[PDB]
Amino acid sequence: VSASSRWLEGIRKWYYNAAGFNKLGLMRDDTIHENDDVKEAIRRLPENLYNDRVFRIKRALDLSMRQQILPKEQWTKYEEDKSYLEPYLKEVIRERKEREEWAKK
Amino acid sequence: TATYAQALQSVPETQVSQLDNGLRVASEQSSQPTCTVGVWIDAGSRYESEKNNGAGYFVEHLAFKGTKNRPGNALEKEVESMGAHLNAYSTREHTAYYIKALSKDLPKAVELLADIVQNCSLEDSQIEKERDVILQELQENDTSMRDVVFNYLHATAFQGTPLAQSVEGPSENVRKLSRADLTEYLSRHYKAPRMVLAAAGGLEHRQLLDLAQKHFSGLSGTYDEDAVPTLSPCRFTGSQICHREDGLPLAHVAIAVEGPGWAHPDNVALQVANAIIGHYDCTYGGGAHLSSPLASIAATNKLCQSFQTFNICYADTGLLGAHFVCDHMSIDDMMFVLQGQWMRLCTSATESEVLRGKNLLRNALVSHLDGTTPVCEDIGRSLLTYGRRIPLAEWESRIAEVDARVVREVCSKYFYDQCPAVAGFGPIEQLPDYNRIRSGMFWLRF
Amino acid sequence: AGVPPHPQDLEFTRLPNGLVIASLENYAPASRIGLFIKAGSRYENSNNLGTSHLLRLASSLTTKGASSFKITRGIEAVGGKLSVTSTRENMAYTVECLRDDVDILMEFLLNVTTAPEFRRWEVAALQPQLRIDKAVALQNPQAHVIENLHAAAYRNALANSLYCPDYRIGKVTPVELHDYVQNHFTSARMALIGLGVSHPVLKQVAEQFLNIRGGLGLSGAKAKYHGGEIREQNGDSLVHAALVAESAAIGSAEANAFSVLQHVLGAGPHVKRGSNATSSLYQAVAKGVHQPFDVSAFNASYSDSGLFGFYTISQAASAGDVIKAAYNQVKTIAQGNLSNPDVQAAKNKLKAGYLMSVESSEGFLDEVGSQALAAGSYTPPSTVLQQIDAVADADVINAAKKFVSGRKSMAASGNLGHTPFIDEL
Amino acid sequence: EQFLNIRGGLGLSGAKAKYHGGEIREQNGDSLVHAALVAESAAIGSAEANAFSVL
Amino acid sequence: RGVAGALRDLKRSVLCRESLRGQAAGPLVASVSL
Amino acid sequence: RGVAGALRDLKRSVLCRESLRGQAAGPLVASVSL
Ligand SMILES: CCCCCC(=O)OC[C@H](COP(=O)([O-])OCCN)OC(=O)CCCCC
Repeated sequence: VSASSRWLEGIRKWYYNAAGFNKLGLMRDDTIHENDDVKEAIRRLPENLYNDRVFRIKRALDLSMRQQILPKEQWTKYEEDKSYLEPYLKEVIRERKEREEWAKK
Repeated sequence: TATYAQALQSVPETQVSQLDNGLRVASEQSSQPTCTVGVWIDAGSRYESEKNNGAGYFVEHLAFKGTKNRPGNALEKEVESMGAHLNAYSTREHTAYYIKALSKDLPKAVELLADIVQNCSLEDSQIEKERDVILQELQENDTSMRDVVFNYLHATAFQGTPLAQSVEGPSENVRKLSRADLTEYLSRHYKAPRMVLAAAGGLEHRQLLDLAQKHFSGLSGTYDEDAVPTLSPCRFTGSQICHREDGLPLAHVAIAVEGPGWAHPDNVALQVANAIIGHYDCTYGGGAHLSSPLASIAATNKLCQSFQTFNICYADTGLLGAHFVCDHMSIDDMMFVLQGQWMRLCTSATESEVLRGKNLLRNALVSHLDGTTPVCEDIGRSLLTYGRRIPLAEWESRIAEVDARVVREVCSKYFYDQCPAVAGFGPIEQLPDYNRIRSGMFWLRF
Repeated sequence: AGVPPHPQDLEFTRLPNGLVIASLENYAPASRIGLFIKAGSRYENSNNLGTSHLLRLASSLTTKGASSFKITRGIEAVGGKLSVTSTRENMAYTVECLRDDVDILMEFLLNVTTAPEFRRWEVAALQPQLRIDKAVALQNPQAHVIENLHAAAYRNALANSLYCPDYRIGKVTPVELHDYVQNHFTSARMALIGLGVSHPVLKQVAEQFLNIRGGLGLSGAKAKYHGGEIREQNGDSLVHAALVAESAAIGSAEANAFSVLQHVLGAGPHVKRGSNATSSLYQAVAKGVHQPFDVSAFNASYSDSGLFGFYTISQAASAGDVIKAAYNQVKTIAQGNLSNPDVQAAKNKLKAGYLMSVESSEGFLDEVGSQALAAGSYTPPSTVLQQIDAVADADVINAAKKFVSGRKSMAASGNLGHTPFIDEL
Repeated sequence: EQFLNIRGGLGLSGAKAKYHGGEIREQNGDSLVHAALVAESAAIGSAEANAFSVL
Repeated sequence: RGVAGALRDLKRSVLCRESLRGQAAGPLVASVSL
Repeated sequence: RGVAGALRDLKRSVLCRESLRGQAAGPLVASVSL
């Protein structure tokens, strides 16, 4: 399934580098907008993933202050970006939709 | 298989008979080795005047202390020896004495009850010993903020009427109640057409009637010429009583509007609405996910340690409302959320939550009449209030009639824009002003 | 004629995996189902103390088949109930509802007991409830004493508390809850009881969903009676004290003799505000003690041990007098001073008390579930009264002899300046 | 003599200390177990107390 | 509601001898619910 | 400063055998000051 799949993934990797959050050492889930679903998922993160999220964001804000980026060696590789928050967020959303479905009857 | 509705038909009919003197004899037969049998009397502190307000409770302290036939602890030894249990209680409208015993001991249990309610020997030496006991009980009851705040609610709600009085009476009454006051109370209220010999368990209604004509025929069924007591209606009063005592660690608050009474059909819909609001304790497991908005909000925000809704019924009146216990900085929020739910149900009750309240009441009704003693109480008390036993199939019919519209109409009739009675005890500086509470009983948006 | 129909008798089944099913169709408007599990606090050890308390508080946490929100709202929607009752030997997951909703609540019950997830964050938010739940229980002084009495009596297992030790609050892990369920909530340790349920349904449920293997053997390590004393100086208004000896395991004939001895000495009151005329302990203390007090025989029987004795409440200065008066009254019984009318009345109190304890569905269900795990059978009431009748007076005297001569365990709380030690009795 | 001439009060040593024997166990899950095991030995000032000190 | 049964907010005070009977314990049980 | 002597904020950890010697008690004393 290489022909058509790799072209789509090729455009996604293009956009990933164009977005440029990897240039500050960040991962995709570090950039999501914090709404109530996201605050709960972050709350549910285990100790290590929470502490890693804190330092990466702190390192990126420090760079943004200095208008700098990391050296190219330290950029977040597209293939190594871990969606550590997505599974927690999916459950938080699934729970809220259950409440909403019960609130309808 | 069997359905819920079919199970309601399988409940045995409660047989009812009346003696020549007027004593009503009622029973629900089961297949049990044990039973509960007792006498329910239509007497209580609402019938008592200010002079003798503590007599019925005083008589409760003397009922099991000796009779003319079995003096001293002779009665106490017979009950204990056959393994039976003798108990009693007094309310503002009803008095009850009942025995739990083996079914084989029903003939002796009935004999003892008749001996107690007729031939109670109120010996002077015993009256004086029970004097200091009751006074000590008054000191103990002062330490129960729940019992205190509910007596305060009656004191202000029915101010100036017999229902304002407590069951136990004032401290002064217990130190001057004479034997003549007690015998006058007994000979004036313990008449056969106001008593109900109720039973429940393994027993034939025939034998209960035989024991009734055997041990209760010797009872005065002929009232005095014009000394038949009649209950006057009790004026409800929108008012407030606040016992500020900051030395106590939690505030108790009781709020209520006037209810209709025992025999009003609207009680079924009112009990459904109270089931929607429900109750809460800090030891509940549900917490944030509880269905009741008041309960989930109280759990998530720690607004209280507990609350309960109630519908206390009397003859042609009652107290409909709630009571709660909370930290001194939470009284205002609990009052706000509580009243908001009353107004919400008056104006915006939905169908699904009403089915919830109906289901809770069905489970509450069936789960309560589970055992010989609760059924025996429902027999005796129902014959005083309703004049009959209301089968569970009838309660199901009244509950099924209830839908969202019925709750909105019934609740608005008793809650909306009505003056409540408020009772506060403890650290109640944050208890809202009465005008603000009264303003909480309507919505400007409606 | 309001004569009721013929009552159907209970049905009972032991599956080859050890599970026990017992149903009774009483055609009542409500149904009651309970899963009784040999998972009480005795099966904790010094490394996971309190794990069964937190487990008792976690029945509404998320499962694989039902979210936490759904368990609370689904049960409340049909007006049902979910409860978790726990002794030192058993945990009892019970569910109540009307007949037509048994399917709903059975599914919740199975998810709570066979598929809990123990989500890390849900468990963390529940930890403070241990402190609230413990604090509410321990405002009865009786709860302190009995918990200390068992800690002083035993070296292990039955020494464990029903409530989590304070040092463990916040420290119980989801792994410990998972491990506790996996090796204690197993078929050979379980009993599925149902009132207002058909036996084929329960048997179908048991074979389909309660075929859990693995785990641990039955009863774990044996309870080693030790003897000892724990004293809690707290300056309460009154002194509570309990003095016991090892008595007998439940199900043995010797245990009935202790039960009969309990009602000879005096177990509880029968008449409201009565003097307890036929209570031999109360009259013994009442002779030389005119201040307020209470005294009661204490009887606790378990799978592999038991505790018998008495419990006293008195003024702090009269504590020794009340205790010594109570202990001597038991000595006179051990010395053979016991009439036959005394034992016959005690059998009446005991036999009557047992029947009264099973007239409610709640009390009936607990008895059947308890018998299923303890005895592996159902013993009907008539046979229980038979076993009570078989108690001879000499059996009762011998039980009293066993208490007087046996190594004692004691617990007391209050101002203990006049509460004796064991060696002062 | 001026300020510490206080009379009244109680006798010396009050009530005598009655040795009992027993054990108190504190389950707290500390990293290490601390334990002390003793018997009644001797009052200070007696010759037997020096023997315990030497022991 | 949470239960502690053993018989076979300032709570309240027990003073007289009549109100003490029934209080002496007579095997603890702990029960929790919703 | 308040003292507790018996030898004849997370405090710290003792791990090795060398750092345990001297810790075993050897009659408690309590001292307070200004
Ligand atoms: C255009 C008008 C907007 C509504 C403002 C208003 O009426 O305020 C509410 C109060 C009366 O409501 P309440 O205090 O009984 O609370 C009822 C809550 N259920 O009225 C007052 O006395 C406040 C004085 C305002 C004068 C400017």
